[PDB]
Amino acid sequence: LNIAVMLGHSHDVTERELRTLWGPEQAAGLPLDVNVVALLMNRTDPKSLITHVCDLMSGARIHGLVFGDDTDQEAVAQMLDFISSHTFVPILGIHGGASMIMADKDPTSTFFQFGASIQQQATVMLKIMQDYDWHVFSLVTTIFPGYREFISFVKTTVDNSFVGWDMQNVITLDTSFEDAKTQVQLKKIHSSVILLYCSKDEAVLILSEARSLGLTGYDFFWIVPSLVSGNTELIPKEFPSGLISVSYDDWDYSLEARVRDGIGILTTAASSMLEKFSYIPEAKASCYGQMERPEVPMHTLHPFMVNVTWDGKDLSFTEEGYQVHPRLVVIVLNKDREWEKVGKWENHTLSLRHAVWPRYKSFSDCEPDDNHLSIVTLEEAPFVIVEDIDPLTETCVRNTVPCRKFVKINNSTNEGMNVKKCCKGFCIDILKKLSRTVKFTYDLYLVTNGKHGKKVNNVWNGMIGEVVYQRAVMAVGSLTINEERSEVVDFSVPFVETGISVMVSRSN
Amino acid sequence: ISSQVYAILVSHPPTPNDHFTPTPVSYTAGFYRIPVLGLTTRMSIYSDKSIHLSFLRTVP
Amino acid sequence: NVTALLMEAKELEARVIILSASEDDAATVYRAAAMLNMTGSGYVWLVGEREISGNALRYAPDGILGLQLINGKNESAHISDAVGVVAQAVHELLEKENITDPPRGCVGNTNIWKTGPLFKRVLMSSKYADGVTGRVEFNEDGDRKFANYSIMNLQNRKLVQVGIYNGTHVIPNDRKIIWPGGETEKPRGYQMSTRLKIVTIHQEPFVYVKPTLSDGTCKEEFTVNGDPVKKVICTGPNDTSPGSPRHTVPQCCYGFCIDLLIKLARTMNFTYEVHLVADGKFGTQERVNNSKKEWNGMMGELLSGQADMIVAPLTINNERAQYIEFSKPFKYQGLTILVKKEIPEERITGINDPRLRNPSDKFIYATVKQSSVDIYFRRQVELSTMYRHMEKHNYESAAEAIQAVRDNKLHAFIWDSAVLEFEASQKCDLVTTGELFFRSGFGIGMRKDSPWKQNVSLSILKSHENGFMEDLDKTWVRYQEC
Repeated sequence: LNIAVMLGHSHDVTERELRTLWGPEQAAGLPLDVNVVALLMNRTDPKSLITHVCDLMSGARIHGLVFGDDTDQEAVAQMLDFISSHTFVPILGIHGGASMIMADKDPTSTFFQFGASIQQQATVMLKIMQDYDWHVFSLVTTIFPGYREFISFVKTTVDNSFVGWDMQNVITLDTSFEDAKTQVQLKKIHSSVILLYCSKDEAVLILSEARSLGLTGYDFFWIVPSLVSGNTELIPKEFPSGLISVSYDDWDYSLEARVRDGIGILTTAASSMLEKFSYIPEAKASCYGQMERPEVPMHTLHPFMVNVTWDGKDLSFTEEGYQVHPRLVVIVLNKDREWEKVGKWENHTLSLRHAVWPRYKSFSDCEPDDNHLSIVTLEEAPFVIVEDIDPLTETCVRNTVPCRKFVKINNSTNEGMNVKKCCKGFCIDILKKLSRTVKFTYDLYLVTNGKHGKKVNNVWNGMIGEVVYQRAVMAVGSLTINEERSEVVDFSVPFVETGISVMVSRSN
Repeated sequence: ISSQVYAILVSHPPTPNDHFTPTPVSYTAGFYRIPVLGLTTRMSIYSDKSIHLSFLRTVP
Repeated sequence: NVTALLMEAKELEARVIILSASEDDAATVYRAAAMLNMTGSGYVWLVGEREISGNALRYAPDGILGLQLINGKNESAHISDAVGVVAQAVHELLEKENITDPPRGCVGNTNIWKTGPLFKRVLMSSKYADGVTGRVEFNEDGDRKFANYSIMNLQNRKLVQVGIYNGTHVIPNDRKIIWPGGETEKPRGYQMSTRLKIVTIHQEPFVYVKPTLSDGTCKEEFTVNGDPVKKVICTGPNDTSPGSPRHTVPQCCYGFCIDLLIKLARTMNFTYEVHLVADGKFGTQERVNNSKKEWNGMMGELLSGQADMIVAPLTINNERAQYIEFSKPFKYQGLTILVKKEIPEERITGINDPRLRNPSDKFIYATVKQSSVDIYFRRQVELSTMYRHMEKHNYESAAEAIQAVRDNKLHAFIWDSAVLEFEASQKCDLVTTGELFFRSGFGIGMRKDSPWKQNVSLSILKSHENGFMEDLDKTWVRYQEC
């Protein structure tokens, strides 16, 4: 069971013994011959790659090889499959160029990447869409390989979901940067969220063109696949400050951890194969030698690759050939032209790290956000009625609006988990009607301390305390007009009349 | 590639093996994006410019 | 072994096979179809180009039709044409602004020859009609377009080519193209095979169901004018209670939909394979367990190629109407409420009554968990509290519903107007409060493909015009009063 690992020569180009010293006292049990014959990499060329692999193969009966290339030559991945095509030696790559997915491989070979498929990325995208109540979008695609699968998947998922998407027109730029139909196509976009999918240079060009059309602003949310998210330090000048794109984990999951996990996977697979029956697999005679003919009595370790666990990690490579539980983290551009990190994806949950989306400055030269009002309310009986999101299509009921609120866990603990719930009533209906005719957005929240308002020790608590402190414009709710209140904070004209009433009835 | 070619031609060997030769030459010359031409290989996977990069053939 | 596939294919209407696979698989399927006598009359067959070459050409039955490209296993012509095109493209490109050189040496330099992608882009589109293959113009996907094929038809192990396809321009040739068997016609595709089956559901005077008498026949009954009642013996299940040992024992089948079915059968001269529905539902579609929209009951069985015609109470609903072809409405009934008649109180004006608009603890009403009532309510999102109450107190059918409202377990019952009127006409214990609304004429929906939709539509229109249904109404339902 002798295997080899080719490093990246860039990040940890030192201490080959350090990699060779994995699990010193006990790595995974070391059944028979768990030994590393890892080598060093350099500038990779198909001649050099084939030469090195063929030379190593005619060595110490090599077994499954873990690849860790650092550069991004894209096509390298394909070349790797080719080797596994004509030498029955399983191989898997973890980092770098042999990380982007390739889709349909030859059914007579074994080669498993460790990246993210198109479908998983699209699913996480739609999840991040539904978790913020943005059920409207229009996507524009260039003519780039893979657009058919993307379009077909996004069309199949929308109408098989009960969320109720308002998926608008799709756009396919027949001619690139010609403005014949591209310009009018870009103009006929009345939505706010755009699911652009294209190449990096194409995306930069499209964003540069669309910036001068006003399609960017304080409310214009672009989301792009991981392909657009390329280099971690090459943010162009056409990228607006703040955009969302999922990518494979890079800040976490250090290279050593991945290498150790892969070696453990191979060792466990070999142990399971040996336990099934005692017939060790012999390496190939010589790739450089004469012709080859099929002689394997059965698939040596291909079926012994799925359904494998390792100290909690549940990597379960599918029949297509990629991991079923990728470590995907969605990232967003910061205010200092750097990639931030927000929200992981562990089992199925988004586990988002923002109860309310922060309105990000789209650009240093852009119109100020002058149409968002942070309304506030207080829980009464006939004015506002609070509820909780129902389990079925867990966004909210289609007959009300989400109102974020502050809830303290127990009494002593000040655990401020800002729960997401949706509430209806009377005043909210008028608020919706008004917002329709005055076209302003709102992220409203309930009052935290006290109820209604009172000038207690010259400081007001409740909605009055919020507005008197310039903390929240608008205080929509069952508020009574009073001279002191009018003296402190301005009011508007009334719409519903009321007053003091006496509640005494007849016993019998 | 030692003679800085511009476009390689490819054709089936005298003895048939369905795929055989177009896969290696296609991959290798697709590393450098050097367009190749097919002459007989009428099998359907090749017509997918995502697993073969650059490949133009002359039979449907 | 592919015997299962051929066996499943045998019992089907369409008579056109489009075999297209490897040569050896083609040989195996040829052996199978020879064994199963699939190569008989009315079996025009089409076969892919590879499947009539090599070892496949020794076992195929006489009669197949094959196709093949003309300039196929040739290289001189193809080499000449390719060289012409490449030279044209290079001479066109070389008059540009910034052009690099091809990367010399495949060890070391490992970058992208950008003029390579430019070259591919320009070469993609270059017409050159000066070579012996025909005009050559690559398509957008990167292949060759506008070819021409030759259609050879097998004739007693003598490949005789007829017709030519020069691109959307199939032009035939003078030859009596034999079809497998030796016939000279344009055989046939679709086939009638009038053993189409009816699946129904028991409810109302429309369907009358009881265990069959042990004498083989239910009974020999009559009617008001002493006319014997037509009956059949459906073979539906008898395990309405969950967990029972289901046996699908045949029962009595003597309702009113049977009268309509018999009239249509005498209008159309066919047979049937009647049997009830296991679960029984109007088609209240749901979602599968933790996974796409899922239908259920009678509609779910109908769409799953099981039921052929579905003549039953089939209140027209847009949820069903998305993929179905309704027939002409044979009934006109609305949605009405029913309450037990008191032995001062006011008649409730349906949902228009504000008291029925606002649910109350003393007002416990429920129609059923499975009907078009709930699916209609879901469409109109205006009274979600009443819908939630209905769902949280839902029942499973109308018999237990009327039994419960008899003992005041429930407080109301919304259903078809005719059903409630008939129930209150015989056992006049309740009343017919409320008005009619959501008036849906009962239709007869079919799959998108059916050769009887127009025929059944015209037949039911003729029956309505001549008033044949009115006589059945007089003699079957509207016959009693108290």
